[PDB]
Amino acid sequence: NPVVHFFKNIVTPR
Amino acid sequence: ENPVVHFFKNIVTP
Amino acid sequence: TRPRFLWQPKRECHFFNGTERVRFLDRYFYNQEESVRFDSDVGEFRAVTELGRPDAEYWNSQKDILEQARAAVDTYCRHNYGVVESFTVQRRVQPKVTVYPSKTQPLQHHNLLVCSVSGFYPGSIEVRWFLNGQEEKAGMVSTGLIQNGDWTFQTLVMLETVPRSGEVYTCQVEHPSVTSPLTVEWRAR
Amino acid sequence: TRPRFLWQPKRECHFFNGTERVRFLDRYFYNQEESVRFDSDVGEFRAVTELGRPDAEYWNSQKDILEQARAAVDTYCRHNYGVVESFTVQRRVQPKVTVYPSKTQPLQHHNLLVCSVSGFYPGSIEVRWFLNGQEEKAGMVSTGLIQNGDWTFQTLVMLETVPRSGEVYTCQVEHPSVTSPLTVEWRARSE
Amino acid sequence: KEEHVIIQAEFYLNPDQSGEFMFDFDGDEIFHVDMAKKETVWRLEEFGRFASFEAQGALANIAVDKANLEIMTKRSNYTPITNVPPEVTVLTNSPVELREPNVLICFIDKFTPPVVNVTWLRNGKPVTTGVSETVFLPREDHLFRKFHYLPFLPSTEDVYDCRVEHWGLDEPLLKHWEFD
Amino acid sequence: KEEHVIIQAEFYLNPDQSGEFMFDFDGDEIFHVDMAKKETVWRLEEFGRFASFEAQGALANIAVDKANLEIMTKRSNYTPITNVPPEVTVLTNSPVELREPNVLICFIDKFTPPVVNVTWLRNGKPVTTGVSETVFLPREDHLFRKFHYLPFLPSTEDVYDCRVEHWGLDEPLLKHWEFD
Ligand SMILES: *[C@@H]1O[C@H](CO)[C@@H](O)[C@H](O)[C@H]1NC(C)=O
Ligand SMILES: *[C@@H]1O[C@H](CO)[C@@H](O)[C@H](O)[C@H]1NC(C)=O
Repeated sequence: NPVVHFFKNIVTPR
Repeated sequence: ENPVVHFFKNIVTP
Repeated sequence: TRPRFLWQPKRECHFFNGTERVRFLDRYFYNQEESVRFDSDVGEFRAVTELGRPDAEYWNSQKDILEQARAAVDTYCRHNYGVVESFTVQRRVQPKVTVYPSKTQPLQHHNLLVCSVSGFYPGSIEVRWFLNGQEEKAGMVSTGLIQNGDWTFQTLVMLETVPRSGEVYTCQVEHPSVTSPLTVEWRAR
Repeated sequence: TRPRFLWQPKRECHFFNGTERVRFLDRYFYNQEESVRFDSDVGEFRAVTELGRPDAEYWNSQKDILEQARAAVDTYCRHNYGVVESFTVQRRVQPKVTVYPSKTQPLQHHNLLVCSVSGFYPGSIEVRWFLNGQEEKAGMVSTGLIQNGDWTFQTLVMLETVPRSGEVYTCQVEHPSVTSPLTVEWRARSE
Repeated sequence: KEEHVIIQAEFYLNPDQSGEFMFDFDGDEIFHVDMAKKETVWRLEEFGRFASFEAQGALANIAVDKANLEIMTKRSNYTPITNVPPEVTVLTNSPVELREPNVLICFIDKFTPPVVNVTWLRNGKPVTTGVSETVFLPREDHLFRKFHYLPFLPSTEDVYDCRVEHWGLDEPLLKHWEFD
Repeated sequence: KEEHVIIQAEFYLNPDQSGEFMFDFDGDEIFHVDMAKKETVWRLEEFGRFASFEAQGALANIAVDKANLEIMTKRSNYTPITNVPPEVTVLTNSPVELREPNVLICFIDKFTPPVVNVTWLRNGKPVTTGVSETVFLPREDHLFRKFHYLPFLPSTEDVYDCRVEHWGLDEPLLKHWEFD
């Protein structure tokens, strides 16, 4: 039904 | 004085 | 046993006055040290511990990651609240009040009267004790709010009394799931 | 009420195998965030949070503070350990044992046998329960070590039973302050 | 002051190689994604009739975590987490009435890392009948919370114990419960 | 493993302008310096007959603390501490037995900042006869600990309560105790 939005993860230069 | 306990002395930053 | 390493990303939305005011917080924890975070109220990432400096500096350099984060308050926080407001913000379950003394002692000795409030939701609540219509403001020992973990709460509030014939005690509960306060009495047997 | 601000300098000496190995830690806490620290195992100050950056960099510049800090393991830690070891590391206080059943009922019903150990030091201790000379390995609920704040500890260990006539339960406690373990029994009596 | 808080919490832990994804509202779990069954799990089935969530997003977000942990680990120079033992406490859902159904709750609080063994004991014997549990819920102090439930029938003849095992504990901690 | 730990902890708190200096061995306080009477105070009398400490060093070190707090404060941009409420619990020294002296202990745990008001209440009335307390002991998590003692004579006619007030508390917390 209505949708829950998740916060997309991103990597990190190492 | 009995044997004495040494304390770590403090001094500051400007 | 070998040592462990824990990475924990936590995004939290805080709401004031419905959704008139929202605050987003992108937090990151390494083991037990938060290393870097974005606070909508600030506008950019900040390193809490030197460990996050590399990321705070980088993520701050890229515009898309900054815009993504700055819009979060709307595109994420506000959206989601509207998606669950029905079964969370508006969820209401009525308390179940029971009054009883602990220890069945003869009259005129010291006693402890228990007001067991259970099964409710939300957790906001107000329990008060009265003796013959007059509010007792002292001698109350409470357990505080207890989260049962299944979307209901419970709490106990006791009053120390020295019961005398014909005294009538009353536990009055107040909760958003009830228009007029619930009450349950106990008469000095 | 106005807001509060807390500055908390903490110096800790960790000893291993006596004084065979020591480690010093000069810690500094602002409110609830450690800001900067010195670890003898590293040799120099480091900033834990960006707040400590200024001092960690500064203090490292003055080769006079580094000396104080690097030598502390001897001039401070080991010294003090010698000054107190007699009344701390060597401290020994005998436990006081008492055995009793919570719930005074008629025999033959489930009960809880409590063994209370109080007033001992140091904290290392072993409590065991026996029924008719055989050690019971299940049904024991302990409260764990409780520090009374006055240089003594206490603990309680309960055993879950269903006492019957002629049964004798013994609580046995092992502690450095006692050469041969302590035991106190309780003869299954219907009360 | 604030009115409500929604938190999207997740985590990855090595060497265990175990992760988790979940949403929390004012302290309660709305849902969490099952890593092995790759499907979203609501906390109360009703919730599922109002909202929805694509389980895939979670599984993906977890992989990015496994990767960033391996980076932060090295960057931390391999300093590990220090065990913090749990605060167990056993409770009862609703007040107790002999022979009328109820539920024993085992509250394991303020601990880390998120790895714990819990066993229900009835008269010394383990029990599995209808027992259930929740995933690791987060806390403000970067620590964890968890609940274990055991449905039972109150009586004067039984005693119960929740047995908790955690790396920050010297040995198994038992929490006792018995009708009084 | 780790055998022992000695800790020299101190602190300064503004606005209150209150400080503290003490030594800790494996959790127990060895001594602390009385900021007002300017004299070192041994936790246990006997201790004094074994070592010594020049109270002056402490008062000097505190002065430096007051200064550094005023710097760190400004440098912090004036962000204050967030109150953390205590975990009160009342206990008894040794097992209770009718008509044999004893002592009630009031454990005030895991709280901050180091300010707390404690009152012993017997049958609702405050009590000062022989009560004693400890300074603020430190804890790993940068929080505090504290103990309050009340010698008393076991009886079935009385009831006690430890009343604790802390800024992180919504209101007075009462811990009850009574022989039965
Ligand atoms: C849980 O039990 C298993 C099996 O004995 C063991 O491998 C593991 O170490 C235990 N976990 C904890 C936290 O004690
Ligand atoms: C301690 O008591 C004083 C006097 O009642 C009061 O001003 C203060 O708010 C109390 N402190 C706390 C933390 O409750």
